Amino acid sequence: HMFTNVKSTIRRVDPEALNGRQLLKVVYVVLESQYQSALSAAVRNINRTNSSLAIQLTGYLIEELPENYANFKHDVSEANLFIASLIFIEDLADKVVEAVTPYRDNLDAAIVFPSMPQVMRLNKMGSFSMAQLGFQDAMLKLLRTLPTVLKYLPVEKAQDARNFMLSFQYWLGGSQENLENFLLMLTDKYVYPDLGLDVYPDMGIWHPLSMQMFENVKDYLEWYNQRPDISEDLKDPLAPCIGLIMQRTHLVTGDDAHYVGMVQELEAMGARVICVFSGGLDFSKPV
Amino acid sequence: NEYFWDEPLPIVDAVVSLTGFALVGGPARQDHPRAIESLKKLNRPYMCALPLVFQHPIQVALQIAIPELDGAIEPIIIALQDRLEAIAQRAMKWANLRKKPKLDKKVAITVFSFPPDKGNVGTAAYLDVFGSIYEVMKGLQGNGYDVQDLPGSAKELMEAVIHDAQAQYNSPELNIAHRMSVEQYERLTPYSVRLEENWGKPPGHLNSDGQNLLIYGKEFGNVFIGVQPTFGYEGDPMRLLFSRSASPHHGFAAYYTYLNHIWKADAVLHFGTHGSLEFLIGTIPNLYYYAANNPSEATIAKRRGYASTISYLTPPAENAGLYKGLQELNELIGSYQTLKIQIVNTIMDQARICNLDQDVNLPDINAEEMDQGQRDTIVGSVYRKLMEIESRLLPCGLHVIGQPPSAEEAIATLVNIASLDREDEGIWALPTLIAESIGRNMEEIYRNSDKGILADVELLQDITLATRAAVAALVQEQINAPWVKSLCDSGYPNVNEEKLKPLFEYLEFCLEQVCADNEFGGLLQALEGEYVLPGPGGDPIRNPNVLPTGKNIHALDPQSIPTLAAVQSAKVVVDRLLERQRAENGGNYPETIASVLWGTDNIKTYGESLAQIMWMVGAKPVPDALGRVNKIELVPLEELGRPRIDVVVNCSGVFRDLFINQMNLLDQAVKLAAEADEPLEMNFVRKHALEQAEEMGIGVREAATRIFSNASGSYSSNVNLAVENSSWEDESELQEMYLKRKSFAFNSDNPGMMDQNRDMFERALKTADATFQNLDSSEISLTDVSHYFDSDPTKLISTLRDDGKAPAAYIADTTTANAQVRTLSETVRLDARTKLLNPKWYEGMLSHGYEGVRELSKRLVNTMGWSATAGAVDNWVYEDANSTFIKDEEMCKRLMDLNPNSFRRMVSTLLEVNGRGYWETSDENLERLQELYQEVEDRIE
Repeated sequence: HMFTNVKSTIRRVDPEALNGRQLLKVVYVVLESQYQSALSAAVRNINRTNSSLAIQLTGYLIEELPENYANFKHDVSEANLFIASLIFIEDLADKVVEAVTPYRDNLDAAIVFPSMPQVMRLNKMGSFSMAQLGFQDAMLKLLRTLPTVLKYLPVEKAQDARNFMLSFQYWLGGSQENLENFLLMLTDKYVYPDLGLDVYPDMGIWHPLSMQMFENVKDYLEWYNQRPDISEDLKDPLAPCIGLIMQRTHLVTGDDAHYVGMVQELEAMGARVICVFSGGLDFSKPV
Repeated sequence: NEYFWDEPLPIVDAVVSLTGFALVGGPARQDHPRAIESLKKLNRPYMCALPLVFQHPIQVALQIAIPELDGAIEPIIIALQDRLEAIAQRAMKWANLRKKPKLDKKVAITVFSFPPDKGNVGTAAYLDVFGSIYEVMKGLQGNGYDVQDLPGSAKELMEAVIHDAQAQYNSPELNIAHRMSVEQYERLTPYSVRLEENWGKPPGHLNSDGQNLLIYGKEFGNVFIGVQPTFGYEGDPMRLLFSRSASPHHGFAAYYTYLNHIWKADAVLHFGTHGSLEFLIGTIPNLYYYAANNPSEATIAKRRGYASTISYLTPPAENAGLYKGLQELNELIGSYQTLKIQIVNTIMDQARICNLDQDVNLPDINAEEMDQGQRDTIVGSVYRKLMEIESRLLPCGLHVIGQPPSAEEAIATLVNIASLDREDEGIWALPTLIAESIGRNMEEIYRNSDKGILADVELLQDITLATRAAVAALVQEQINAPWVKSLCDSGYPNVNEEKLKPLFEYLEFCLEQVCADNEFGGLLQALEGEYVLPGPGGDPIRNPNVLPTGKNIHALDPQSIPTLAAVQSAKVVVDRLLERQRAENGGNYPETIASVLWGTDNIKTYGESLAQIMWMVGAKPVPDALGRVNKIELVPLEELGRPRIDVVVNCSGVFRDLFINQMNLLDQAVKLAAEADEPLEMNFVRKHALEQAEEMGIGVREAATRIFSNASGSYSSNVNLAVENSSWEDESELQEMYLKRKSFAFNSDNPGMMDQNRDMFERALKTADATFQNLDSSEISLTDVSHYFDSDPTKLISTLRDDGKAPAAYIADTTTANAQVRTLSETVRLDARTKLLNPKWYEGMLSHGYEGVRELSKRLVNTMGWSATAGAVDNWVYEDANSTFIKDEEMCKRLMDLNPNSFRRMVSTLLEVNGRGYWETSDENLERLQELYQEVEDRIE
């Protein structure tokens, strides 16, 4: 209900003035009205602040797809990015794949979040698709499965799968800045690599399944023991614990696929992991 | 700490940061105390220049505010030359303040607008100018500066600068310190030619003479007291509404040429008396004595005058008290009590005599046919209005720099400090504790006191007196070097003594800061080439951290507001505003409210008035993890409990300069509201925007443009200038100028482009049902400055509306724990009763002599402004003003002798309000005024 949920009459967000900036075109089809507003807010903010990038955003709720569907096919055809989430309607879903599949090569990226498997097969990020894989709980299911996939892939394809995991984590975050990083990450790595689109402590503790860095052991272990996706054996103080040392730069870049695979492998073997990083060259400090 | 030192000693005379960041940053949140501690040890002039200079108005506004918290001086405001030379030369001159011996230092001190004639009155400085200058001169002399021929007194000082100021035997004439020729002028000032567009070739009427340009002032050794009578100027702002642009006359430019290239001053001291209407000073270090209660205008000086803004306390505030008819009524109400019919009839009669019938509902019904409550609530409501007048805490006098208040004359300031809850420091207000001791809520008493409930109105006064006696007990005991005994002697022995402890521990700490004498110390450190401690503005009562004074004051991080407390306090005010609007006009909600946003009160309250507007539209600020407020969201109608209300927001130029990021947030919220998929009867923003979009042929979002201000670089609607120059024919002129100057629309989808949109401005204003502003403080109130009426669209909306209906006008006051949403007229009456027409107030002012009369006319001129912009001044205000100041022959003579120029202003003002139809009075009064104008005209001319 509109009385208890703020809804918007606006489907389309255009930049006021393109200027000398590159134009990213995004098309979404979604169920949750909250992600509609969050995407729009993220796009309007980027358009008013970024001096080298502007974004055009067109979207529809799944039911709205009948006039709108004609514009949908056309918007998809010109789109750099296609996004879909929570699409569970038989004829509606089929209409989506029919409109996307022709331009699946034209799209720099196609990101489908937990929907009908027919829609899920539209996923394409670089070399990564819904192949190579070996409500809120459904997103955690797929999320935690992604690190387990990395090892069976070559390095370059592993990073694509990681970028997928990364954009997935941003989405679940759902904040305006989360979605901003989402779009900017997708743009820098798959749409305009030469645009140079580019809070982190000097040193700290990192885990791929955590969106925040930890600046002390206490906070980290506290978070570690609250994890529902790990065996109780991992939380036991008598469990084998391996420390990993890595460069901070690969974490701030997002090129950490092999780091993520290393963490997953150790955990899979029943080892608790403590990954430290530093931006400097004295790694004795984190140790 | 490593490379600027060697007990080691500093190897640097001045520091210029080019980083643009806080001295001590991190990931994230700047650390200012650790930066201040470091910069104090080094003890050098700290200057910062943003790297943006060497090449998004929001990015600039956010960045520039940070080094100011470090106490930084800004040496900067197609080739690199001018910027590089500007920073280098100012760094040198600042450094030269250390390398140069104390007996060779030349300190210039410029005074603005003497004698006080026309033009803009300026700000509410509350400064005894010549009294303060005199203290500065003696302080310099008694510290090792070459002050030759130091006059015997402050009166003797003014006499030396303004010959025959009081116009006893000859006409007032300014001391000419120098006569530079046209040759010397055009040679030393390269920009002289650019001024010839409005003033022609030098010299040209202003500051003549006729062949030479006049440099008014007088030298006293190595200290020069100069005078800038006119900027160039106010003087009919209608002359600048078209092709003509603003430029200072040759005389004004010639003055700073004298200080730069002839007298060769090493430092210049200004006074923050004319604020934003002040903007040639050069590369010489620029010092200001700015009021501590005015951080907003202090930062404009920082950013437009390369200034270091040392603060001074405003005069020790006193309770306004009651007088004459108001006193007799207080005594009448006083009993009652023991007399408990006939008295209520006479209480109602005297209340009508005091014109309080327009502040409290006084029926034509006799008391004999009323209930017990109907009589209790009548006398209770009249009484609460009397106590509002009596307890209003405001300065009654001028401040002399270097002369702090005594412990005695600080109790009133202290009692209000004690009347405010403070979760961190973690103490409660005395009234709440006293109220808790008898099982009561202090705000339940407040709310009941507003309703006129005698039992609660009296209880409020009792708790007030108990508080007003307990704090004085702590002060008295401090003097001879007890407050619990006072609470028992007041009748509250069950007060939590555990909580009494940190409260009075806090109050005693505050007392030392109020009475601290660091004001002249700050000037010395600046002149010595040392590092002056930075501090926050502005309101000492709400934030005692503003004390002690003598610091280089700043505003705040524009991303730190609104605070959670601010947004909560804002909802209360809005709910109060809407309740009062529904009643007496509905009870329908208004569809559109026109508001003004000032930077000053938003600094002092941490974004309350700002947060009010967000709440009106049904939106909330969203702080990030770091606590930065840079996002905004709509709130569901379920949470709002009422329709979203349309807004027209008039942001001052100063607000635009300091808080453009908040304008960005507001515009986002308003447009979100207009796009909301909600029924039109629930969303007045969308209701109007849809209609406007069709009629204008645009989109809903563009039609939802509601955030306006002056064009960049401009300030005020210039209505204040026109009122201060009497240079307008009718109200339509003023309103025309308002629509021209104030219709620049902010665009959150294109922040750099603020274009004029008079069409939108009018369409939005047409829908306004109410007008709304927030009162800054009691010191800066509706009649103390001219800016309030300058931004007031009340009458404008009347002429814009098709039905010609005048909007209801309201003014919110949150300066005490008892938040009030008064009407505009109610507030104007409150100003009149507590300041202009109050013996305690005007006698206090007059006890300073010459400059005291200036304060009187200021309050009167601003009152006239309200007649022109809103017609919110009751006739008895002018009639009583004319009574006490002009009919009294004794007072009339006292005024004219003390200050001919300011007295002349009072006369013409009273003469003007009648001439334009705002004041109706007997011809005997008009004849006397008309004569007195001539008598004083002859004395001066």
